[PDB]
Amino acid sequence: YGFQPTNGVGYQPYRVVVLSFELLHAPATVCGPKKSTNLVKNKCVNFN
Amino acid sequence: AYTNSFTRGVYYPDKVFRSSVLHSTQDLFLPFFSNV
Repeated sequence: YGFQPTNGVGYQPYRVVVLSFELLHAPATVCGPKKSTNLVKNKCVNFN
Repeated sequence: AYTNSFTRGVYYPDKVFRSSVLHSTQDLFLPFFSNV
């Protein structure tokens, strides 16, 4: 691709990142910033 | 020469646990009784 600063909208260069994500079929590696809590069992609870 | 694979070349399709279940899938696997 030729990219001069003169290029034009369609013509201009664009940087791209594809964040491909694997799925939760396997061990978890990278996580969202959430807090973590106690493991409390035997109680009915919402769980993540 | 040749030898027969019998059963081998099957692997866990995914990192998930399952028990007492007949689960079935399609993937790249060595065929049974294949001549190796």
